[PDB]
Amino acid sequence: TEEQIAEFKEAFSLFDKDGDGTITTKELGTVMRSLGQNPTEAELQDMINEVDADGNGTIDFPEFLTMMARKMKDTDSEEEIREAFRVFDKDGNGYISAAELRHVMTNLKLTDEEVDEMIREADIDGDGQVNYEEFVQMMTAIRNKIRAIGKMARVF
Amino acid sequence: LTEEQIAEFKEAFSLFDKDGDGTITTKELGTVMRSLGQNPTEAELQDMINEVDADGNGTIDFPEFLTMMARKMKDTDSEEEIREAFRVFDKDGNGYISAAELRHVMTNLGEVDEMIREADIDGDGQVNYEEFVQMMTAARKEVIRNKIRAIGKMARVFS
Ligand SMILES: [Ca+2]
Ligand SMILES: [Ca+2]
Ligand SMILES: [Ca+2]
Ligand SMILES: [Ca+2]
Ligand SMILES: [Ca+2]
Ligand SMILES: [Ca+2]
Ligand SMILES: [Ca+2]
Ligand SMILES: [Ca+2]
Repeated sequence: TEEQIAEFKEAFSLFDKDGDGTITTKELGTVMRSLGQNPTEAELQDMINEVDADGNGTIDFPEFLTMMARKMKDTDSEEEIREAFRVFDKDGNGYISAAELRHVMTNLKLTDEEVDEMIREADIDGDGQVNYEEFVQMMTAIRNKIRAIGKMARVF
Repeated sequence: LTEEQIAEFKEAFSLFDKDGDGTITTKELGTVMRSLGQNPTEAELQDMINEVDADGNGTIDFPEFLTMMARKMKDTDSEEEIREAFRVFDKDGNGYISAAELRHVMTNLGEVDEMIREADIDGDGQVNYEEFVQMMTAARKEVIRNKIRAIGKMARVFS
């Protein structure tokens, strides 16, 4: 609803370099490299195949929109997870320690024994602390506080 | 907004409102902000409240808070789109878009002479970040802004 629609049409036309109303793998490749990516040919087929519901090998306007929705939803979620990670990981060393987890939980009350336990639940590789991979994987199937930390920190 | 959005907004307000009196004070906005590693002065805390303090009671009620979040989100989304679009253009990383950067990129995408000149307020011959910001916030000129916006947006979605 609205002129979201002019935005969508602008977005599509930036990909549809020839104006014919479809985006090919080529077209996609060319915009992607201007964005500072270097996608392989296989990467490009697959972004086409996920949204190619009519099977024709290219992306039209409702397919592109679905591609946008899926990609918007997963950038946003993954950006907020990564902001919440950065919030806990205050020394920037790539791992959430128990003292870091505690400090953050507090400032927003867990005993040391409690926070060791939160870690153990998420600590797939056994090293006593929570890396990015593990944080990601905890955030998946409260949490909800963490999720709002990540959104908020973003927006701030 | 679906119930998931509201619940999240509600979470968020209850991160700030560390007690629960339904109001958000300067003391409380400060605590939470420092928990995300920022260091705002009292004067920045007070401005944040005053910008959305519709009934002038120097504190933030739940709808004021929504209002603060909606503006900061749109302002963050905006700033990040513009920055990314800067980054797509400033290919050599040096903090200025030259005419040739700008031409290379447009020709590449199939969307210069002198879009540069109109943007280059300090007269140094190319487009610094502030000037890119100014031009993107200040039909034909406008079609160009709109094309560039879609570039910042797309950028953001694919990084
Ligand atoms: Ca095309
Ligand atoms: Ca198709
Ligand atoms: Ca750490
Ligand atoms: Ca671990
Ligand atoms: Ca309160
Ligand atoms: Ca108020
Ligand atoms: Ca440059
Ligand atoms: Ca200049």
